[PDB]
Amino acid sequence: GKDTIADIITCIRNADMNRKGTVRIVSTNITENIVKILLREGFIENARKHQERNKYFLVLTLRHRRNKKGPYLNTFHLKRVSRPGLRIYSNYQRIPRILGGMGIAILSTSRGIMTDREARLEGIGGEILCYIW
Amino acid sequence: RYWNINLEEMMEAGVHFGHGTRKWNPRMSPYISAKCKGIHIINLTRTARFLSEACDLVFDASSRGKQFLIVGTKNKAADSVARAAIRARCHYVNKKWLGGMLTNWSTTETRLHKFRDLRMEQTAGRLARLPKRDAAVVKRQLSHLQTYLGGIKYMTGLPDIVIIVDQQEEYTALRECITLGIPTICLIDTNCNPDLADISIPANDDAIASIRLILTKLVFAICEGRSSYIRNP
Amino acid sequence: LGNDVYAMDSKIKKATGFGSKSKKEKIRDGFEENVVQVRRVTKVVKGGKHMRFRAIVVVGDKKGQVGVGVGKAKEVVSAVQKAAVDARRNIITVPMTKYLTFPHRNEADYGAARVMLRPAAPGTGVIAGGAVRTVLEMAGVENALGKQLGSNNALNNARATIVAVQTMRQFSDVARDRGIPMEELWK
Amino acid sequence: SRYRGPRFKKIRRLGALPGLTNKRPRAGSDLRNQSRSGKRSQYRIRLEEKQKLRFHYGITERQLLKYVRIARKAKGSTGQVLLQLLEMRLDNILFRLGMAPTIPGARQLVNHRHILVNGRIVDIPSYRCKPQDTIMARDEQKSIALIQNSLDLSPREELPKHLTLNPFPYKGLVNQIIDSKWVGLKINELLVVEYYSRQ
RNA sequence: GUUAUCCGGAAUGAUUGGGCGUAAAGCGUCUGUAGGUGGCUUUUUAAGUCCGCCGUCAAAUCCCAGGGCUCAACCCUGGACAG
Ligand SMILES: [Mg+2]
Ligand SMILES: [Mg+2]
Ligand SMILES: [Mg+2]
Ligand SMILES: [Mg+2]
Ligand SMILES: [Mg+2]
Ligand SMILES: [Mg+2]
Ligand SMILES: [Mg+2]
Ligand SMILES: [Mg+2]
Ligand SMILES: [Mg+2]
Ligand SMILES: [Mg+2]
Ligand SMILES: [Mg+2]
Ligand SMILES: [Mg+2]
Ligand SMILES: [Mg+2]
Ligand SMILES: [Mg+2]
Ligand SMILES: [Mg+2]
Ligand SMILES: [Mg+2]
Ligand SMILES: [Mg+2]
Ligand SMILES: [Mg+2]
Ligand SMILES: [Mg+2]
Ligand SMILES: [Mg+2]
Ligand SMILES: [Mg+2]
Ligand SMILES: [Mg+2]
Ligand SMILES: [Mg+2]
Ligand SMILES: [Mg+2]
Repeated sequence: GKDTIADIITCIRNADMNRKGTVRIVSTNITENIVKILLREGFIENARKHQERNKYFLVLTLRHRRNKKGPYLNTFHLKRVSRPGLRIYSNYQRIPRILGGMGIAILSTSRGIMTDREARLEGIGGEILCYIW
Repeated sequence: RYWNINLEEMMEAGVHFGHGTRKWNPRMSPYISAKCKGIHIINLTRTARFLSEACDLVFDASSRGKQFLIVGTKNKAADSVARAAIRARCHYVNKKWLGGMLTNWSTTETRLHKFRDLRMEQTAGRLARLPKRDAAVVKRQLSHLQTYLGGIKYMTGLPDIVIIVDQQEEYTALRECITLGIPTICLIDTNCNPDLADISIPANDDAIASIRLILTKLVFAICEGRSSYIRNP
Repeated sequence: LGNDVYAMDSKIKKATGFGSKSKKEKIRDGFEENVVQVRRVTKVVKGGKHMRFRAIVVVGDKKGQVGVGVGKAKEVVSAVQKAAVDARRNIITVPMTKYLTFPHRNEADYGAARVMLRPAAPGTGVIAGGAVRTVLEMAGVENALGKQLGSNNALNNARATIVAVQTMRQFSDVARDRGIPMEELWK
Repeated sequence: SRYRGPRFKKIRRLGALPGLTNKRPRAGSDLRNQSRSGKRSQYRIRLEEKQKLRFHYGITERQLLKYVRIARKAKGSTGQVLLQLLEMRLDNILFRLGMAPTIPGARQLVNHRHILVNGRIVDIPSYRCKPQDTIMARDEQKSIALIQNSLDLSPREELPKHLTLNPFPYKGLVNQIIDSKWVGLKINELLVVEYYSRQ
């Protein structure tokens, strides 16, 4: 648990590859925000919170299998960019865009977390958390 | 259109139970329901929706004029299939299933050519002019060709709908229809994976009663669909 | 019920003999076959070297429909032919853009062959290496960048290219998946 | 620096080349030996495309190359921009206005100072023509005579809509920049570009 | 055309961009000093990070836009992204 962000991302990727809709993730401001964003983008069905023994679990419903489990044309990819060993930052004009914009990029900036779209409207650069296909 | 199903009849014929919990495929864990005495109990509220959709597409496909196969190779399911197929006037496989029946058509059809020559031979009465070795040999040809080509011997052309009993033992049928672009409407017990069929109906394996229930429902759908394709063309 | 002899001779006359009927039907399929590679493979027997030809061949309409196929025979011609059929039954479709290029940038992996495709500006032509280039050219992609990294083997690179252009998502469909209007993702 | 070799030959191998020869080739008489290379390597195809281009316009390779660099520089579709550049050449606009028999003739004309661009004498073939430009004959007897007899005795009226011609003084006028459909040959520029990826 | 020199192709020293069960490659196994990374919540600060404005990073070169030697190479004016 040296990195929480990468961990969330990873659990998602694993549950996804295994064709399961439901994931338990540990909550945190970052986690919660990231998931919110993930919802307003439409990458994930629904999110909700649970509590036991002062632990918080966000469970995430995931988009249903593609017209069977066997014949899948599409998966859902996640990639950590800035990680504890190398922190990647970008100014306004270097802000990444994924596959011509089909995917998104998550930024942590002065005004909070957002997508690259929001950064382009508001004109801010910052730290790039991950890429999402 | 409606079909005949209720919780009470499916409770009657014994559809709701399946093989022991040592033997199960967790791939089926989403739509299973309970577990009793180390005997699994499969969800019937899913079973009714799948059986409804199955009889619906069976009705549309019968009405448009498409051709039907049915398959199970078991001991009881074979005696049930000859009669299911005669009652719906369809093509069947009960006895030993030959690899390549669907996928390799050309050689299967030449095998049918020579089986037809054999059917003309035997009724012509020209098997009485032969040495004893020749009649015993032509009778080997006959015995075999009847076993394998018995229920399909009417069909000319590639069958576009296939119906199947218990996909565990039926692997090659599933493979061949997966390959050729054919839909499979299949019976699932707790041991089988729900990849291999287009419409997979949760069902029972060991029971002759479940086989008869779901197969009579389906052959009734094919029968009313047979009235609708006797009308539409 | 009409007699069995006349109706079974009707299914015998409708399915034609392979010894009395010659074959060229293929240009009516609207396809073109392009031979990528011709190799002489060998099985060895107590007598000596038993020689065969392996042909790797792709088919396309140059209209956005393409496939790969592999075949084996004693003669160049026959293997070519088998390759043709195996390809035709294996065939798929490449997502295209109004300018005849790719939706986006993509990688692919098949065996030790890795393949890099990225969209281009109109008028750049197709720049790539043998397998990837023939596949893409036969698909009809007009402007494409590609480089095979990893291995050089023709066949694997072909299959990898197919894997690439198969996973390509066109914008309409990501709009439909995400559940968001096109113009919102455009920005 | 100019191609003085046999034309008909390059015509046979490459294809139909307007800027070279008006005489249609012989039946070809290669049907005796029936000698072929088998088929053509992709490379040979691309090479013959480029060769087509180059020999139609009378250009040297090293020249074509720098044209191509100019092309890759310009912002827009590469092959198209290239074809523009090749088609705005002076001896070429001279030819395509029918002021000349062929491109070698037009080159000869330009070279001997028989032409004027905006009342200024330009004797170099590769002069690049720009919009709103006057193509005139020099006012001397011989210049007029050449331009007249080569203009009138050739019946073709194809003039590709960016080119104006006026009757008595014979004032040619370049109106605008070429359109890709108005180009002077049948070529997939894509192929020439693909050949030049390696320079 | 040949030879020499350098970069390329070479993902063949790999940040972008590789590997280490059997192909070259996991110290024989631990304890631990420097060193690197390090869970959650609230506040602070503002070193990084981000945005705006200013100074400068000479002219020539490269990039864009015109102009001049008949064209081009070359020359001249004006201007700027980077960083
Ligand atoms: Mg900086
Ligand atoms: Mg074989
Ligand atoms: Mg690998
Ligand atoms: Mg390489
Ligand atoms: Mg010579
Ligand atoms: Mg290069
Ligand atoms: Mg030299
Ligand atoms: Mg290097
Ligand atoms: Mg080395
Ligand atoms: Mg290596
Ligand atoms: Mg060894
Ligand atoms: Mg070793
Ligand atoms: Mg060890
Ligand atoms: Mg060792
Ligand atoms: Mg040691
Ligand atoms: Mg230690
Ligand atoms: Mg320490
Ligand atoms: Mg610290
Ligand atoms: Mg932290
Ligand atoms: Mg300077
Ligand atoms: Mg300039
Ligand atoms: Mg000038
Ligand atoms: Mg300057
Ligand atoms: Mg600065």
